[PDB]
Amino acid sequence: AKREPIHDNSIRTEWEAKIAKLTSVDQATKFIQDFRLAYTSPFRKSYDIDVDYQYIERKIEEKLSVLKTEKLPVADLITKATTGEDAAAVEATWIAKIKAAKSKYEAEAIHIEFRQLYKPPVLPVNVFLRTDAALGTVLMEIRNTDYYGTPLEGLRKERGVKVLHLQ
Amino acid sequence: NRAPVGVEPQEVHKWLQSFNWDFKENRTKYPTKYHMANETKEQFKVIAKEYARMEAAKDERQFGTLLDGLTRLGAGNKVHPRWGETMKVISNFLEVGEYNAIAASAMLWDSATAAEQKNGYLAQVLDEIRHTHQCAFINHYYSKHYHDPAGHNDARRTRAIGPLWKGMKRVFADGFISGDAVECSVNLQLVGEACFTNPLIVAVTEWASANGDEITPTVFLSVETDELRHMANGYQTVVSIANDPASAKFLNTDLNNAFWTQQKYFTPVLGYLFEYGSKFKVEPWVKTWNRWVSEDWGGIWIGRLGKYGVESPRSLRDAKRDAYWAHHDLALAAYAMWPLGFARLALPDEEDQAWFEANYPGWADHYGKIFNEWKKLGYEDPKSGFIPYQWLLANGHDVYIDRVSQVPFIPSLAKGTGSLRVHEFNGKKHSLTDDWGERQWLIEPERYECHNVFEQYEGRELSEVIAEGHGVRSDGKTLIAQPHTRGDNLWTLEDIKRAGCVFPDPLAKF
Amino acid sequence: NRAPVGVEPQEVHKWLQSFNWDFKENRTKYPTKYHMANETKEQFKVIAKEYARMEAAKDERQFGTLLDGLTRLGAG
Amino acid sequence: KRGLTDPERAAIIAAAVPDHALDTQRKYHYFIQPRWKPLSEYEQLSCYAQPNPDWIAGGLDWGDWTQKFHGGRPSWGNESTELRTTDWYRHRDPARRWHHPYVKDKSEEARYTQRFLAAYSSEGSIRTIDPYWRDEILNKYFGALLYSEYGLFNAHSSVGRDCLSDTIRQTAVFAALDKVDNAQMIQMERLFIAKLVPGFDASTDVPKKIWTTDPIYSGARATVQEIWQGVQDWNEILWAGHAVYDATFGQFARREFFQRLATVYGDTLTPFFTAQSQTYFQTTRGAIDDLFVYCLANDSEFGAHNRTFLNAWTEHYLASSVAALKDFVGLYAKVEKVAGATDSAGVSEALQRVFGDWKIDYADKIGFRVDVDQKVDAVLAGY
Amino acid sequence: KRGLTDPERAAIIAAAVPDHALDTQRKYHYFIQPRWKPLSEYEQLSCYAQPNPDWIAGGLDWGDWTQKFHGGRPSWGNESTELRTTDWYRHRDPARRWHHPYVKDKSEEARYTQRFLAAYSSEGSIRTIDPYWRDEILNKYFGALLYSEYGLFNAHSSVGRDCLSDTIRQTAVFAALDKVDNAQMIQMERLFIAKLVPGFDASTDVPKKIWTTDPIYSGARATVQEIWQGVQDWNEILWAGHAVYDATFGQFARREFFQRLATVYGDTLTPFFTAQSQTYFQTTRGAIDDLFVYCLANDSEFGAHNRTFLNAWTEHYLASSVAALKDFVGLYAKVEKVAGATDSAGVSEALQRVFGDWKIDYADKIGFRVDVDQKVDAVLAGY
Ligand SMILES: [Fe+3]
Ligand SMILES: [Fe+3]
Repeated sequence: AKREPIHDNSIRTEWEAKIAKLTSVDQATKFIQDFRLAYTSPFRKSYDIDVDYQYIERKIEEKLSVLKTEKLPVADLITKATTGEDAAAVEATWIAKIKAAKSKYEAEAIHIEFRQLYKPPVLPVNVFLRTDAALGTVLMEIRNTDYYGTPLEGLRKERGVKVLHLQ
Repeated sequence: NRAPVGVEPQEVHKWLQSFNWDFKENRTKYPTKYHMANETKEQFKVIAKEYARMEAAKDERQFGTLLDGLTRLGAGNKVHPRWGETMKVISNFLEVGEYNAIAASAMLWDSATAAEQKNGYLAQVLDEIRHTHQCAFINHYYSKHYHDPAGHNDARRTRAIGPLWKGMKRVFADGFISGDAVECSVNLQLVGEACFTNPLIVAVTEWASANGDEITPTVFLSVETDELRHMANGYQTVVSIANDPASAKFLNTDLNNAFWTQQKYFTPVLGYLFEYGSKFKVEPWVKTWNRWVSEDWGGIWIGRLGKYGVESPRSLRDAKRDAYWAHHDLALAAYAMWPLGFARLALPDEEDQAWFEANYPGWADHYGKIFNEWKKLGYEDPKSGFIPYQWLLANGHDVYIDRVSQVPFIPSLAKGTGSLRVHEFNGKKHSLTDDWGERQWLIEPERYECHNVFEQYEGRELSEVIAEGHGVRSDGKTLIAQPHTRGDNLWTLEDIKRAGCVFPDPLAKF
Repeated sequence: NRAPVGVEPQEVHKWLQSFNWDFKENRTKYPTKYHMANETKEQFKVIAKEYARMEAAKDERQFGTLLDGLTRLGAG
Repeated sequence: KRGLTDPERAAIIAAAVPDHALDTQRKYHYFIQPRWKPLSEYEQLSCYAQPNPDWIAGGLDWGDWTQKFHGGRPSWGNESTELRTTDWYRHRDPARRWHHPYVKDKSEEARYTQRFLAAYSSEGSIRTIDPYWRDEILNKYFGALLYSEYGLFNAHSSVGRDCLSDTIRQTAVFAALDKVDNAQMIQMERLFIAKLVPGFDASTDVPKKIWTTDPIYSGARATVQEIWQGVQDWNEILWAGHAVYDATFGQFARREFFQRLATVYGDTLTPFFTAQSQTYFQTTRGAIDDLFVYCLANDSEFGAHNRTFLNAWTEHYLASSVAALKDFVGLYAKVEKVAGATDSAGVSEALQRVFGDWKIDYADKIGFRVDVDQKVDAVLAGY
Repeated sequence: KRGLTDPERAAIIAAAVPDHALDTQRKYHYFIQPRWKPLSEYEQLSCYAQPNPDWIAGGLDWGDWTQKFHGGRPSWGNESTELRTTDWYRHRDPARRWHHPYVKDKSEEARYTQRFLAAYSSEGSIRTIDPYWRDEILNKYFGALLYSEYGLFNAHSSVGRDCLSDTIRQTAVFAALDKVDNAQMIQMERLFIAKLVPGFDASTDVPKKIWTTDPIYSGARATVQEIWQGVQDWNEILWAGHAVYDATFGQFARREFFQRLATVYGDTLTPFFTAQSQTYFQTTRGAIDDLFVYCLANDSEFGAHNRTFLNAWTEHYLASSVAALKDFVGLYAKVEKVAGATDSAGVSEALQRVFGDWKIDYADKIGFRVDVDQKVDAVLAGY
């Protein structure tokens, strides 16, 4: 394949044009959530825009944030997620989910999906960071228990990778 | 009572533990598996005014020597070119480690519950700001007085072009601040500083003076005087969590991962900078590595921690096995991809080759043969249209980037111990190069999604990548990087373009 | 008026000539054939604090070079 | 053998050095946009040390970080604060402090302080201090104020880790060290007095008990606890901490109460210590002002967006600070009445100064409407 | 070509240098008798720089001077003072000040002072100073005190020329510079206030008129004129100037009046300036004490002889200083009465402190009998 320049290219430009069309908080929230579910994390649906997704994500974030300050009452900025949920409720729901996880594989998908769905500007920053921290703590405890117990061959199977080459 | 009295710093320090107070929310904001004990004490009784007094006195001596004495002696241009070029890399790469150590020490300050422990970390936060400005100062001084300011004057932007920078960011930037605070602390203080930075700062001054550089010894000898406090901070991190049952379960795993992390980049990169970036040699890297890592750190430093349940890292054996050829393996990659750097390189001359072969029996038959072939093919000559990276591709000697450590690996030419593993996961291919990092990626794929230079530059011609990244001198066309340290026959963008080198996707073959 | 202001040495120096005062015995104690004029001005507007500041800065560079650099070089 | 002085190596080295410069650009990091006329050494040494990628406004690097937290939190990211800007590197401390000038200045203060104390004790000037002011107000209540400074210092731990650029990080850390320095100077004053006055207890037991249980500091302690541990947005912490809480409650306590009254009760010692805390406050203010007003509130693209959050935070923390001042003025009931100073008229004018200065220095700059007389009455209700 | 770095000269030089040291005594001026445990750098750099012959006690040289004044006055001679000693080099400044530490310390003070002023003006703290104290007492009378400091500075001109040893000369010159620094700091304070308060006149016209014509400073001006121009014995000048006049009148004016009262009238500025003058006074005192008490009054051979003159001078200058304080207390009639401070009881205690400290610090050391209560009454007659 052939990559365009790093910082200014047609992919980034095309997306900035789509983002400019966003006129409401609920439309921009759906947009950012779909974007994050489709293009971010190891469980993303597509690696097509792998080299540009982070910059594009930043641009959607800027749009949503501005739409929030222009259209939402100040109180909402502090206590609600842009989905309309109460921020404290989102926090409690996700800590409960991870606490019910029975393996590191279930725990990891819960932490990753929380970030894809609620990363600021969807959820207020203070609530997001303390929730993200609580989730991380649980994920590490599960993952770091008997870290070297499973041989590589087993870990590869559990992860589900397609081994293309072993030297 | 009119006797003249004052108040000594230790008098005030005695009351510091009492400055913190209890409240429900008084707990660290960062995710961690551990709990630092609230009665932890610090080793150095330093207060804010005394810290400033101590440091300012050292600065006056340092800056006096540089701005007055050495400048009068014209010392800035009495450095061997090979070393003056190496300093563009060493000073700026170390700069990021000092800079990120500021943020790391702040995180640990947040993590501690005891006022004294927080205070020990705070002193390090300030020291790391001091070192960031000292590394900057070395390059700033070189920019004013050395014959080649390019690269010494813009590395904060030109370092982004090349692959070597990506690895440095893992060990001395991301590794210091991204993870459980205790994991970061082990990367930073227990391994990073106690094992590598402390002896490294000193070693650099030796190599520097041997090569005519008196600037670096002036600054680094000063940086060294602060380092003890930092190693003490690492020690206290362990003591503070020793009675937490979590440390019995997790500490040795975090320590082993951090040790592997740090050694993976420094084992090959430091030996490469020292042996290939200097004219006058002080001692072979294999001997230095064994003294620093196996003897001093592994034996004395880690040994003292045994009482707290710290064990010598499980991967030490593997690292040791790799500490003989890894920097030579790395040198192939670094010389082959010289246009992506920001320093001028020199192929080993007849004298260097004799020294390599005498210290690493078998070097001449493997690496020397390849370097000599590159020289013959026109490595140093702008009119040759020859870039060794192309030679590697044509001859089937593919270069891969470890998804975890970002360190380059050439399986077909390597004498070190890595081994290639290529996996496809969720539609994306990943190359791993060792068992320790493969485990990290398999268990924590979301922590390791770093784009590599082939993914970013795929299908692009080399000169376009260099121009876009500002990898040129003030004339706008002569490259900062060069394959020789002479004053004439410097390569330009047009000379690079002539080679027609286009970046492939190395995993497209699997 | 809360603008940050200080007082420069020349501002204080401007008033120095006015520090001396007239009195019968105000004359030199040393034997001399001459009389130095009382309205003589000086070329450098230096005050005690500024003198110390100027000199201390020079000393730091000098002693840094000697005690640190040259000593490390065995220049002695 | 040192290559500079060894005759043979120096000769070999001289042979290798070209007789001409390979480039003429000798200005270290010449591409940094200068804030002032020419690039300053402060900018050269500080700017772009932070390796930010292009997806964090103003970064020159690219790609994702090499190692992230478990779950995916980036080493540094946009999720760390609500505020937005076109360039996180824009901030400049007006005092241009890189590490060297910072420790140089504080070192001057450290050494002069000890000469001053040795002479002050030889002078015997403690002899004329009002003993009540000394024993009950200074020892206990000034002593308790060290905890507020200490809580503000601690509030910077997460800021030091999370902020998005090098100039900001420097500003934040120096601000932190100055706060803990203030706490240690208060304790140093108390220990010094104990050496002069037999029976004076310099232990922190009482001051700690007052900070944690006395109604006078209840509101201040609640606000400091919130700023320190209740939030993580690093811009909110700096704004709330320095521009709201410390600029109102802190300025009132340090300047309007302990410094001003020390010069009503014959205390020739304390003003030497508050001279430092007040000089540190003003230096910190210049930097905080640059970050929030010039850089953020006036960002060409996000100024209005940022003012929205700055106004929301100000409303919340100003209410907390007014409540804290409301509790604190209960301290006037324990001091000797002095017209124009500790009486209702005196306190009222002290409050107009604090709120009136705050309005000009901060509020008017971000468009926050404030009725100074109402805030004065709100606090006077606690008098 | 520099012989240190030029390969060929360095090689030639290396050949000429012996491979062993020609002596092992590396201590600069190892023969100086140390005052403390080991020789200090202060002693090494200062002692015996003065080339005195054996006919001037303690000198190591010999013979007459090479050129003398017309008539025969020696370059330095025994005729310069009444006091005698077995060794003029014995004096040691307890602070061990050679030039470098002296300017280093003052430089700290110079730079911190300017940071303090920029912040003080930003703070607006001048707003609470009593305007009468500011306009009538501070501006005029504090302003006039600069002339006393300036006259004491000038008194050192002949001392600088005539004194008999290097350590003494250093002590005397540093003492002088500190006196003129005090005068300039008073003027700096007045100029600073003029920038803050419109209409405040910082010109020295009024202060000069007060120093020369106001009865309040008549006795002080007479004494300073006498010490400066009425005598030439250099030991008499130092003793009278620092140990009698400045230790009584000066300490009273600076510490008991302007500094103490500034902290009764809400003046948060002046104490920053007197903190310096008072630190300089105590440092100077340590040196003056060493010269007169340890060296001269306790000389094993001439102690009694010297105490005879020291007692005679003290009687004379103390009478002048009491008269000066008598005139000066007339200033209390122009300030607001404040019990314990400006009232008869307040002034009386301020006087017991000054005379009581003086008795312990100086009088008792040279055997001068003094009745403190009588001196307090002598001055109170002017109240
Ligand atoms: Fe460091
Ligand atoms: Fe360090």
